[PDB]
Amino acid sequence: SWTSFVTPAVFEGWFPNRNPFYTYDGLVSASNGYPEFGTTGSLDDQKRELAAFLGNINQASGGLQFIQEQNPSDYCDTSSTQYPCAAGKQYYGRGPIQLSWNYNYGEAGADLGLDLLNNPDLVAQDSTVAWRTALWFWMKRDCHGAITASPPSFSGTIRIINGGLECNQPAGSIGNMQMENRVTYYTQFCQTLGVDPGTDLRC
Ligand SMILES: CC(=O)N[C@@H]1[C@@H](O)[C@H](O[C@@H]2O[C@H](CO)[C@@H](O[C@@H]3O[C@H](CO)[C@@H](O[C@@H]4O[C@H](CO)[C@@H](O)[C@H](O)[C@H]4NC(C)=O)[C@H](O)[C@H]3NC(C)=O)[C@H](O)[C@H]2NC(C)=O)[C@@H](CO)O[C@H]1O
Repeated sequence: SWTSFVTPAVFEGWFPNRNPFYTYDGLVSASNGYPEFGTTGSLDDQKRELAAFLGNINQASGGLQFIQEQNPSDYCDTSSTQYPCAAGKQYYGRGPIQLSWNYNYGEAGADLGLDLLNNPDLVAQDSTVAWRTALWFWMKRDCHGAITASPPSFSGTIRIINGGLECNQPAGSIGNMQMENRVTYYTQFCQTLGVDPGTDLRC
């Protein structure tokens, strides 16, 4: 199990100022529904996966300090018709991965058997839902495949999560700085775990 190397102590050291909504036990329990997460490839692939998932989360959530996007749009994309927006509801970032947009809440809701499309606030109000959405995105959108491949691709995870805004950005621009922070956190977490992060890092 990945919990053999990401212990409670490792997690707490990485996220010492987390909002109490987010717990190690919550992550562990939710991860049980994604048995391939953190158990795919070599031990070093498992370590890179955890570092990549949690490094991206560190960026998105501000060290797990935030549940909701700070100072958010309602993130209703009316061109995206498969998952209809609910009147008055807002699809701004929520949970560890800052799940955003009707299309993501809708697809996650369908896959998870949860009322996320009509009640997106569940992601900020139920920590089991919050962790499940982060793992859902990681697995369904195939950040998992990017990082656990030989060779690993951390850059691929950034592209999938927020590539339009963070990849292919001028050096030093806000999106580029966000991207570089993800890389910094990933590499720091890899250092904790004693694993080489690989070379395919930035986008
Ligand atoms: C310089 C620096 O690093 N500053 C930090 C702040 O960036 C940070 O605030 C958080 O910032 C991130 C951007 O890095 C922001 O991320 C939002 O994340 C969601 C989820 O990934 C994105 O949604 C994606 O949208 C695309 C389409 O554009 C979809 O294709 C994709 O499916 C979506 N992904 C998911 C998982 O749903 C948003 O696009 C993205 N927003 C922007 C503007 O880039 C977070 O919401 C910010 N977090 C908070 C809590 O507000 C801040 C955190 O405290 O810390 C600074 O240091």
